[PDB]
This record gives sequence, C-alpha cells and structure tokens, in this order.
Amino acid sequence: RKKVAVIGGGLVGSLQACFLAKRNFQIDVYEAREDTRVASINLALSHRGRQALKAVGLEDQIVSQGIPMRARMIHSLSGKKSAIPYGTKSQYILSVSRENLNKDLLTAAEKYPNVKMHFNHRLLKCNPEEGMITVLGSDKVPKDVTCDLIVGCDGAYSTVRSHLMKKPRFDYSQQYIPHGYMELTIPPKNGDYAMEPNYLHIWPRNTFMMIALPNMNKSFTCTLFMPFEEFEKLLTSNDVVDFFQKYFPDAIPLIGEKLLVQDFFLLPAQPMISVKCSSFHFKSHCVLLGDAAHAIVPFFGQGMNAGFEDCLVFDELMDKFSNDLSLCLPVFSRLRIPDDSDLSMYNYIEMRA
Ligand SMILES: Cc1cc2nc3c(=O)[nH]c(=O)nc-3n(C[C@H](O)[C@H](O)[C@H](O)COP(=O)(O)OP(=O)(O)OC[C@H]3O[C@@H](n4cnc5c(N)ncnc54)[C@H](O)[C@@H]3O)c2cc1C
Repeated sequence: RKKVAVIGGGLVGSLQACFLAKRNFQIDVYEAREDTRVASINLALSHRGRQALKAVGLEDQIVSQGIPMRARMIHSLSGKKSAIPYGTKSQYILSVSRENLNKDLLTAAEKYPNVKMHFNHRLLKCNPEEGMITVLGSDKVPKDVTCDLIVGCDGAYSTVRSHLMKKPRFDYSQQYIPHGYMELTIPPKNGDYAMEPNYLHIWPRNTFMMIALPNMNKSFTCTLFMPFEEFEKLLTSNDVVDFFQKYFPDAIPLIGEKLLVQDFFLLPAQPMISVKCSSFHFKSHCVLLGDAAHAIVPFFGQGMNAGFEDCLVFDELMDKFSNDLSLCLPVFSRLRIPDDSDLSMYNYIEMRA
C-alpha cells in the first residue's frame, strides 16, 4: 500500500481523494479549515466537470441538487433583458452550491476504508524530495510525517506550490489582479424566483460586470466584478445606490435597496490572483492539481471544472501507465498545460433589429 498525503480538502482535493481511493492507495487528507459538515457560494458546473464526477459515480447525486442553466440572460444598461441560447447542449451549465458540493465530496471520500480525514490541520511546510510534510493540528504540536506522494490540492495560495517554485534574483512578480469581487443576493419574490431561474444572468459592462446564478432556495447569488479603482469610489450607501441606479437599474428592485446597502458593506471587495505554473509536478514525489497548479480567474475560465478535469486526466494516465508515478506525473504536466468567455469585458449595444 502506497501512502498519499492530499493537502487540501476543498473541491479538487476531495475529488482526487475519491479517484485515488479506487486505486487502493493509503490516503490521508489534511484540511486547515474545520469540517464544514459540522461547522463564493455558487459555481457553474460544466459538462467536462460532470464527466469527472461520473467517473467516481457521484454525478446524479450532485446533479439533482443543481439548477440547469441552458442560456444566458443579458441585462443591458437600460434594464432590458435578452436571451442568448448556448449553441450546443453540451454548453449547458449547472448551478451548484459550493459548500454542499464540498460536503458531498468529503462524505464520498470517507465512504472509502483507505481514506482518513484530518481537519484543522495546516501544512506549514514540506520537503518534496524527502517525501516529508510538516502539519499543525489544533493541539499545535508540529508533527512531521512521511509519504510516497504529495498531492498539492491546497488552492490558489498553495503552500505546496510555494515549495516547488524557485525564487529569482529580484521578485518582480505581482500576485493579485486589479479586479475584485463581491457577493450579493437577489432574494425570492413570493416564495419563488424573482427572475428566470434556468439562465446565467449577466450584466455586462466594459471594465466591470455582475452575474447571477440561481439557488435551490429560490434566490440568486450575485457576483459583482469590478476594478478596485471603482470599489474605492463607493464609500456611502448613497454612492452604492447611485452606482446601481446608473449601471444596474433593474437590480435594485430585485435585490432591494436596504439589503443591497447592508450586504455591500459587510466586507471589502475580495481580491483575485491569476497564476499558472511552468510545471505541475516535482520528480515522482509531488503533483499539483486545481488552483494550486492553475489559479484561473473567472474572466478567463472555469477553475473548478479545470481542476475536476485535472483529476480525470490524471486518472486516465494512471490507467495508462499502471500507477507508475515516475511516468504519470511528468506526462501529466505535459498534457494538462496545453489545455487553454461568458465573463469577458464588453459594452452590450442595444439594437433596433
Ligand atoms: C468568485 C469566483 C467564482 C468562481 N466561479 C467558478 C465557476 O462558476 N465555475 C468554476 O468551475 N470555477 C469557478 N471558480 C474557480 C473555483 O472557485 C476554483 O478554481 C476551485 O475552487 C479550485 O478548487 P481547489 O480544490 O483547487 O481549491 P479550493 O477550493 O480553494 O480548496 C483549497 C483547500 O486547501 C485548503 N488549504 C489551503 N492552504 C492549506 C494548507 N497550508 N494546509 C492545508 N490545507 C490548506 C483550504 O482551506 C481549502 O479547503 C470561481 C472562483 C472565484 C474566485
């Protein structure tokens, strides 16, 4: 039995646990955060992402909890709506709860005898060549443990990644992009959806935009993507309401003015990083999946779905190369990296037609 340390019990980490569990590895997952089953909110799941769940027999489980989006609904500056179908049926996407997907994936990974969950454990440091990691439980005693394979599934700020990268003469490397994001809610109207549920709703503007995905509880979660330069200018409730009157006129009625002003100032806008690694593996000891390998901002694509495909492709290599990691890893890097727009920046011009 070969020993695997999966760093990160998020979306990709939990998925990968299931894939590896099928291959009779000894898998220990280490999640810094607490078990969410005791203790953004939406995502669009794609056809490609589905395939990965199906490969571990979770699809129908997760699909039943999801609301299908079969077209875009565009909200123009004037507050008018227009529908745009997806070309192919395979472009349909599914709105799913982030939290509950993570819950389901974790339970699925525990259904396996050879999987043990280690919550409230934060990788402080690791050694790739040495196959050793340094974790930290709540008891707060740095204990070091060895392993055969380290799977960096520890998200956009991967600690595993920080150890696999070299560190040049003068680090002229910006981490964050100039855009930030903020979540709002369109609540139900009369115990039902305040707009058309089976659409991805989009308020495209040039340098900023909002999107809305439906929830099972008959609300929509909004996400507003804006340069910090713009967020900076919205200091008061009056500023916010003014901004929304001017750029998202139909949104205020849907969200409600009070609710908007409350939720807008719960937190600063959340920053985002755009990174890609030259390689997703070290030797035969360490591989990166999900945002650890490629942190994809939503403007340029679909991070979860990409990470889920990471798992699928990795699993296909394992079949292909009979669990030989010396081969799977390097080939994984080579085959994934070359896998490269609903949320692009544009003005939407209303025509007479
Ligand atoms: C606003 C927004 C909207 C998005 N919408 C979509 C969408 O619609 N569709 C889509 O496909 N993608 C979407 N994405 C991308 C998607 O959220 C990510 O790409 C995806 O969650 C990556 O999954 P992951 O497992 O790699 O990382 P994560 O989900 O971030 O999980 C990483 C885990 O590692 C843990 N961890 C971190 N450091 C340590 C450490 N040192 N020790 C131990 N554990 C650690 C964290 O606690 C976390 O549980 C969106 C992203 C953003 C920011």
